[PDB]
Amino acid sequence: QNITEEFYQSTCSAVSKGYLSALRTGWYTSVITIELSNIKENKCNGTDAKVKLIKQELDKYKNAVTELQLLMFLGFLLGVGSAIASGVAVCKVLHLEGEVNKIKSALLSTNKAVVSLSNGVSVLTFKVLDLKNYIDKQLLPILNKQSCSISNIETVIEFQQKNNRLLEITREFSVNAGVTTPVSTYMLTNSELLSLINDMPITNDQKKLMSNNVQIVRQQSYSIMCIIKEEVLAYVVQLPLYGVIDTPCWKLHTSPLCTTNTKEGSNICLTRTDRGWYCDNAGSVSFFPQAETCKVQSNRVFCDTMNSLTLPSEVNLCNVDIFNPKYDCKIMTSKTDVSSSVITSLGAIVSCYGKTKCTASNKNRGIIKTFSNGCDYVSNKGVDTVSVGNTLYYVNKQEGKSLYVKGEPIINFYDPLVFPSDEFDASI
Amino acid sequence: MNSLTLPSEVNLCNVDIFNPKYDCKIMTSKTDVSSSVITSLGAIVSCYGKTKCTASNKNRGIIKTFSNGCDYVSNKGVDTVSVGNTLYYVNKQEGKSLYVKGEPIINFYDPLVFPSDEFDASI
Amino acid sequence: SVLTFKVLDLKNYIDKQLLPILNKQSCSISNIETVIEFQQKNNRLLEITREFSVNAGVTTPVSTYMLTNSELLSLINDMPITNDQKKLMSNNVQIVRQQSYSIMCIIKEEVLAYVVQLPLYGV
Amino acid sequence: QVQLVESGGGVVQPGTSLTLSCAASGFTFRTYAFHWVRQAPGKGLEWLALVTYDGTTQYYADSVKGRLTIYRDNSKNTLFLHLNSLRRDDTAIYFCARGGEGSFSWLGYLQYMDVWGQGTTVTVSS
Amino acid sequence: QSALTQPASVSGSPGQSITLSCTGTSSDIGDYDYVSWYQKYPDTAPKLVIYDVSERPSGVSTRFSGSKSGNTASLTISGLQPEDEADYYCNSYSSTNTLKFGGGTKLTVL
Amino acid sequence: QSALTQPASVSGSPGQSITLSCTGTSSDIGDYDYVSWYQKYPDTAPKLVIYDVSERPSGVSTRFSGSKSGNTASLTISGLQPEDEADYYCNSYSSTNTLKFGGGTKLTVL
Repeated sequence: QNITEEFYQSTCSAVSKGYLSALRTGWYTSVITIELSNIKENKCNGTDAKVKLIKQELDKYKNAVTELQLLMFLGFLLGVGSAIASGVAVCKVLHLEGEVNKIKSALLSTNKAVVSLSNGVSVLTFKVLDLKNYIDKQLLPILNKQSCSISNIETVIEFQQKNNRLLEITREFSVNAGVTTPVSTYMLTNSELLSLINDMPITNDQKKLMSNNVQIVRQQSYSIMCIIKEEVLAYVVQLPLYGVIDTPCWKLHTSPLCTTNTKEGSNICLTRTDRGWYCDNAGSVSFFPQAETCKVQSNRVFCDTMNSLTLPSEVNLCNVDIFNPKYDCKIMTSKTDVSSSVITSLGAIVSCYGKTKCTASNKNRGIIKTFSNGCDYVSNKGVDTVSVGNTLYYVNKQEGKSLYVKGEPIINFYDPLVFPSDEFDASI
Repeated sequence: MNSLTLPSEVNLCNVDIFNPKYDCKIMTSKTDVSSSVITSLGAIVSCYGKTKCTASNKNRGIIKTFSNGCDYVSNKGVDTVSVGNTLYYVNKQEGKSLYVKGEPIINFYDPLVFPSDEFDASI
Repeated sequence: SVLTFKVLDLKNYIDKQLLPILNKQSCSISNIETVIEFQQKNNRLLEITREFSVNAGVTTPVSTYMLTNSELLSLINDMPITNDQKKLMSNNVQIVRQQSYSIMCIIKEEVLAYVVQLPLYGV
Repeated sequence: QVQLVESGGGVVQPGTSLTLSCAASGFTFRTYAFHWVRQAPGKGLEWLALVTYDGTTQYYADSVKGRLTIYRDNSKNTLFLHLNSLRRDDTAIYFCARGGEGSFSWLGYLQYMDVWGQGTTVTVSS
Repeated sequence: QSALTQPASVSGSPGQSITLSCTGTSSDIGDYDYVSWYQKYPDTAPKLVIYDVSERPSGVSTRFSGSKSGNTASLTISGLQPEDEADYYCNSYSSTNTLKFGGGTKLTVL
Repeated sequence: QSALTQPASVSGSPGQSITLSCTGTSSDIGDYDYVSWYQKYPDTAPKLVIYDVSERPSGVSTRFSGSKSGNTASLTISGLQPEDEADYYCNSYSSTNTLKFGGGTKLTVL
């Protein structure tokens, strides 16, 4: 859209102003039901050829069902919390006597339903598969005949298509040990997810956002095994809610900033330690330092608020003017001077120091820019690759407008050698 | 394979923080940011400064408000906890928890003598 | 003298049920079942190779293609351990599946075999 | 001591949907399954309906499907019948039946007759 | 109403044998091996005497014998008794998810 | 003992042709393209003369010609020699994982 950033030379940092928050600040459970019947002994005589196939399929199905039965830089500042908390609570609710029977009875003929539980929670129940009807109307009458004589090769083949799911679901639940992330398409098909989205009690904007980005809401969801009593496989999906929608917010990148002293090892320098995302939620700001948790998709970010900071709203003031008596503006100081570079949304920041070649080149005319000293900026639509020392970075090539403001080397304000070389967590 | 062979005299430090028998490693700083953790049977909340704190449940709603200092809520009193603008779901599996009364150890020390420049230190 | 187990029997099937049919003059298999059950006796192998082409030799956790649940239960009751360890590590097959490693071994003489590293439980 | 006790019946005008009730005691009810048969004077037995554990799955007869509903309430250990649009040919005695051994829904496992009941007589007249 | 054909009545002297039968089709009685023979005295509830062609319940005398052949189920007795004057019904599973009863036969002694 | 039938004996003049054969069932010498023709002089071990229906090994004459038709395997020779008085056998693969020989024919020259 209008992705723009303003590189401030005061402290080497890129602020990619202009995005949309779409934060995730809510959990919504949903119960997905696979119905299945309990077969007795096979009661089929004669090996034949197709009878062997049916026997293998039924044996593997029973093995799957019995296996599933036998189943039942600011990172330190973040708090911790349980992610599977709503799913386990709903499962513990389902363990109560006379509860899954409500799920089965109420969901008799429709596919989707809304029911009540012991504690009064209204969750969405959805039948995903209908193995009961197929196994009690199309296979057992054929197999239970005396002198089993399967005359239809289709019998087995379509059976495969109606067994695969109940097989491979179990497969995943045997590998991930109960909970799976992300929810695979076997656990929830795309059309199934789309149908389930438009039944949640949420506003129209939330439905539009979460229906148009099914891949991301698939990546951020959880799954958990529940009771299997009364021959009804039930598992809880944890499709995330989306409280705040369409509030402008930004991403901040930092880089080292050191003096070019001739004497090696005597160039003290500080770097801002705030890399990550800042999103304007309510009258405060929500801060995500973990850049790996935040997901990006076409100007819209999707980030879990469970790992965040409730930072005060007066944080853009520190971003604009570093030296203000209104925010401590956390930093970290060291005497290590090693060439490095970062790749922001619309350009490349270079912080190479000392005897180390620095270059920026493109595939058209080759070498275009050479960096002398200090951290510098190259816009994305001027260059294609950047290189520091002996390593090569590919700058992002997505359209946008970038403006490179002029600043001053703030570390020259400080005395040549009074700084400590000890802190990973300090402030101005 | 990724463990520490810590000496058996570790429960004493756990019970009484100030004992001449163990280091009782700590890390101190001057950063004050609201945060909370979820234990096995409850929620610990350390919200500080001008930041709203709440503990609520799906039946009666808001039940407890934390004033200042770190506090604890048992799992079978609340269903969700919220600090600042973020919401945590407390564990909801049965158990018995007892909340002993202590004292704010930080008030024993001098108001400002601490270093705030370490990640690996002991008492 | 750790162990050894034969997980599949492609020898018998491919030397008694498929090659006699295919090696005939102008081979024209009329049995549609022939191919189909062949799929069931090939899938496993294919899938195994698939995993070994993605994780570059070592895989965590051991997928159920590598060892089916009943197979793991049968292999559990053979290793020389006490009854309590057998009961504990047999009743939590998903966890002991999550903590095991699978590695490539030799392939000579068409006896392609791999080493599973099911963890012990001392204390 | 396995025995079934019946309730309801009598003379019913054409139409006039009548709810019929069975009962049971002395044995586990939520495990076994039940079904319902009827017999008319001068004729034989005629399959009427079948219910497995709970209201999970219900099987109906070809000549009766649509006109009849059968369900069960395990809290009161009772079995209920609702038939509407009663015709002139429903004059008969209704019998409860107990069948099945385990938690199965396939009707093939559900044809056993371990016990029977006493039946209720229902007749229509004008 | 579809049903299963059975003889109207059969008569035999005490201490003799009968060959009662009921005929169906390829998808009922003649298959699925679920042939059942039920007793009925007047004014009394019916009882299960034979199930799954030849299998027998508890408390039944060994005089009965059930079998199936082609599309016909057959019941045979030995040593007829005066209390055998009753009604016989054959019940078996039909392919279209139903349990089909017979037409009823009357057994009398002379 | 199952085997492959062959003529008891054949006699030929020098420089002539014979068309001897051995017959079997479908899961036998018939088809499968595994016809083998094998030599035997008395007191000496057999030598390979024909394998794979019509193919011939190294260091052997091209005078022999083997073929198959329907359920029969046939051997023809041109330019008979006095040293051809010997025993002839046909070897073929039976579908039940076995390799069956023939009954043995005696070739003599006059």
